[PDB]
Amino acid sequence: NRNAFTGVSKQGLNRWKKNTFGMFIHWGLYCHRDLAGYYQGQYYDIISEWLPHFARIPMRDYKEYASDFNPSEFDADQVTALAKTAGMNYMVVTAKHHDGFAMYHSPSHPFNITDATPFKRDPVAELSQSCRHKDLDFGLYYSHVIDWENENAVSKAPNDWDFNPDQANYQEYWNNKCLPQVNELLEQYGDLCSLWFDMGGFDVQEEADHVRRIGELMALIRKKQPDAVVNSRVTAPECEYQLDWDIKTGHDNYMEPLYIKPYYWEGIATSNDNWGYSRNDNNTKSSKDLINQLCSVVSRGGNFLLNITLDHNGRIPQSLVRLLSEIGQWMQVNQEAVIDTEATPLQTGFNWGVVTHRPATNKLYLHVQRQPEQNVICLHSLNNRIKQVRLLDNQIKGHVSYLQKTHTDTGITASTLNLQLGHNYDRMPLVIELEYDGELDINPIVHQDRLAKVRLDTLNIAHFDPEKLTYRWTFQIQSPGRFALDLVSLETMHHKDPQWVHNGKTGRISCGGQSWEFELNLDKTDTNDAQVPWKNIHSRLGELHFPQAGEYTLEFSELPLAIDQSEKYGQDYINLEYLQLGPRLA
Repeated sequence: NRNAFTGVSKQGLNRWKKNTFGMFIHWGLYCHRDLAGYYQGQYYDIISEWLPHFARIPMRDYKEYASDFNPSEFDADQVTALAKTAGMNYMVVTAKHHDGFAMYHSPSHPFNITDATPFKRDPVAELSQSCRHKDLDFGLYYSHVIDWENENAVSKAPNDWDFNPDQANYQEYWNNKCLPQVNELLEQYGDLCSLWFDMGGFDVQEEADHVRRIGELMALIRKKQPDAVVNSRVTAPECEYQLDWDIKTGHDNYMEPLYIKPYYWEGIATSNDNWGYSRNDNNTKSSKDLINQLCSVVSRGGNFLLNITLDHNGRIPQSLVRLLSEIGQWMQVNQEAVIDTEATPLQTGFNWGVVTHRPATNKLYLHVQRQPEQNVICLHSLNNRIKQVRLLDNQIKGHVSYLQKTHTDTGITASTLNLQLGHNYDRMPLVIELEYDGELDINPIVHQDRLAKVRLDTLNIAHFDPEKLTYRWTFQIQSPGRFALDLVSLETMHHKDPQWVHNGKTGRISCGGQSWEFELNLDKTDTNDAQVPWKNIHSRLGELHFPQAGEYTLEFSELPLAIDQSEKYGQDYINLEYLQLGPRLA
């Protein structure tokens, strides 16, 4: 029902689609030399942004930190150059977070970095100016619902240490601080690619009041920044159908199921365990992991935002300069396989990586994230002739050979790529560009591969009914026998303590006239190339007998599987990566 609202301009949405990959910046007073996850010399296990709320810092005391906040080495050109180095095409910056501190010159409010600190500079102005000079699209985040500085801004996370939530008049916060500050953002910094919001569901006012205010907010944004993309976290999921917005937001860090969503969305990741600068955080993610997550999101049809920060001196931490420089060196070679590409059209995933699509030039990009088993990639859904394959990176030593065989009995084309190379997937993934002849022609088949394996995943599923808890795949066996059946499911729970929560759960398999109950056990752990740090857990369910070649149907039942949407914390649904049939000693 997006067509029922004004919406972003066509040219604004097309700019966002082409851009693909962006930077997020969380930076504020919470990055102070004496804060950044510490308070009064004590470490708190909390993201920096939430330390004022977790440690209940009286605002009279919190505001005193502004008096010696001077990030004197801040350099907007250094920040935008690092975004461009990384191969990012847009940046979104926190103008005001939950702490209520404006990281820009706010005429309406004195609690702002230009007026209240010895910095005496507007970093949002400097970044917007640098972005204009370097043709990088520039957007802003504003914490519209949560504000711990304003005595009226009551929410589900109230400042109940300085103020009494019962005495709040939310409309006064809204008229006196929220709307004047949003107007400043819409007027002071030129054309905005994005206006970004979160915690829309933390509004404790009546639904009708929320809907009226968000409607008015959105109308103001379309009027003053008609080309700006807005995310649905501006509200709660149950009010999305009532309100204007352009795109959704995926989980923080946790990878969406392999499923093409019927809406536009960004995935979003941290570069470490925190958002804004956290003094003790030495858990910097690898370039390899974040490239794999970028490619995995674009294979699903999403945009992707990677968050960075700056320390209290206004320096980008060296580990994040190194990280984005390493991503950049990869993007310089491989960006055409990621930026402005479409989601996989193959109607199946693969254990070895993911696929993106450039239909205008008849290209499929195979993102090889781990060594394919025996150096072979098997396709059965591609009907087109392959004109050629090439490594995008001409410094990789070796060659990709391929065969295509059209089986005259089934009409199925078996395409087999043979990787003759010696690449270290631990350092970075590699891209094979496959050019196909004619308009892309795919048949949604699930087929046993060269190594006698069948992958059943969230993309190639035939039928699912979350009410009846039934999940069905139909697939072709070319090599009969007795094969092991494994469920590969994900860890969940918080990124600093990932856990697999499904021990002892019972369900059923039915296939090829065989039917039995299994009990899930943690049989094996493995890295999941698209997730950090959540791992794959393998549970051996049992054995299926395929006495001859032909078509079989397998039904998983009596246990819920997350197919088209997943939860990070709730434990009723099992987050499916895939079910595998294969050689019982592989």
